[PDB]
Amino acid sequence: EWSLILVNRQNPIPAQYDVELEQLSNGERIDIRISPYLQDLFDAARADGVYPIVASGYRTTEKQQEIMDEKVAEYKAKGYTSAQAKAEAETWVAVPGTSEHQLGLAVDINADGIHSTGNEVYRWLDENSYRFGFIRRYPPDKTEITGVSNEPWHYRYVGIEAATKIYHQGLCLEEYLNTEK
Ligand SMILES: [Zn+2]
Repeated sequence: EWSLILVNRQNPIPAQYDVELEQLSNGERIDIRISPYLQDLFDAARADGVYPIVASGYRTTEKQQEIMDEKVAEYKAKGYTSAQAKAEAETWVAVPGTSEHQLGLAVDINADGIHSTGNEVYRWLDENSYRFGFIRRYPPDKTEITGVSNEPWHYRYVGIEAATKIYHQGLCLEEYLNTEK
């Protein structure tokens, strides 16, 4: 199924992967197929007094490289050699071609700041996102399977059916897909 595509360090985005993008009010772009589900999610959060924003949706190859390089630089400044910094940065930011952001199926969701804090939004997403087809992609108890640190902002659309099962069983996407055989 299209919404269950696996992208990670071992599963690059296919060459010639087509995505039709829609622009949100803030200029971030998403796969048009997830648009109503993301809108429903945001509508529900706001009905609960929780006010999120899409900090980052779709990214081009060059954008992903720039974000990765900026993370490498942050490590270099904290006392890592370039090689150490690259390896450490990858636990947060994927090498170009291996980010879900390049699918259009992932959004980094933050708080608006003024009505909600980060932790309020992250908590609401953790407890509710699956009802709209999104999963907390990189949970803190699955870093040894996903290869990614706790990123409570990063939500991936898989569809309501899969998201609900993933949530109830406490899985990451890799486990879910493996268990489907
Ligand atoms: Zn992200």
